[PDB]
Amino acid sequence: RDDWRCARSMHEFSAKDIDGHMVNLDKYRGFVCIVTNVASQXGKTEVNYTQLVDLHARYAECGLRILAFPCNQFGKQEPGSNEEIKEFAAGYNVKFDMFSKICVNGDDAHPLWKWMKIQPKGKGILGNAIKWNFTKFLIDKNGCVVKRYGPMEEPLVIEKDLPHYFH
Ligand SMILES: [Cl-]
Ligand SMILES: [Cl-]
Repeated sequence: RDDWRCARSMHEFSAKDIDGHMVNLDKYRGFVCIVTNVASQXGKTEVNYTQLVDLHARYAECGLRILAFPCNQFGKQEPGSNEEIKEFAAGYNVKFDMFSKICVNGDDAHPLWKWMKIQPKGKGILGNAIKWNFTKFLIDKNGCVVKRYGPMEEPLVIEKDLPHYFH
């Protein structure tokens, strides 16, 4: 239903993918997901893309999925078009799911991001707003937020928190 104020799961939202196609996020029902805001011109771009690609390579077979949302709200570090961003991600051998560029803060924020930020495990250390590029949310198979990791936490720190069976 796309209403951040009433939704109980990620699975109630839709989002436009980087190719311009609407995706119902209920396709992720049953899968553990990392949802993250990305940028191409951030100091931590390289380590985030490389480690997200590595996590996906090793855990896709267990059901790990990664949803990457480009966002230009942090130092204008995602200025390119969706087609440019798709090409950029392809240079990292990204095989996870790239979305069209969004806002993550303010009234124009994508509803999924409004929702994630208010979940009990979606709070940041110093409040809910997304602070910079490459915040990550871990989402369980039921579409609930389990943990949040900030811009300074490289993606491999999430590895520890994946289900034991993955390992
Ligand atoms: Cl996948
Ligand atoms: Cl914070």
